[PDB]
Amino acid sequence: EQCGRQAGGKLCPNNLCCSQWGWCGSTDEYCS
Ligand SMILES: CC(=O)N[C@@H]1[C@@H](O)[C@H](O[C@@H]2O[C@H](CO)[C@@H](O[C@@H]3O[C@H](CO)[C@@H](O)[C@H](O)[C@H]3NC(C)=O)[C@H](O)[C@H]2NC(C)=O)[C@@H](CO)O[C@H]1O
Repeated sequence: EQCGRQAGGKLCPNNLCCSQWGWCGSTDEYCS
């Protein structure tokens, strides 16, 4: 994926959250 464990620990741009599955968001599905 793009971020988190399923990307090997990358983070997200500007200010957004990173989903439990590993993608960027800033919404609950992507902060939880
Ligand atoms: C309950 C569960 O975990 N079921 C498994 C599936 O989740 C898994 O596929 C993954 O699904 C998620 C959710 O649809 C995918 O995330 C989304 O991926 C798109 C890719 O275009 C991304 O743009 C979205 O932002 C992102 N959403 C979120 C909330 O992060 C994820 O990429 C899938 N990963 C993979 C490697 O397939 C399937 C396998 O396909 O298995 C289920 O057991």
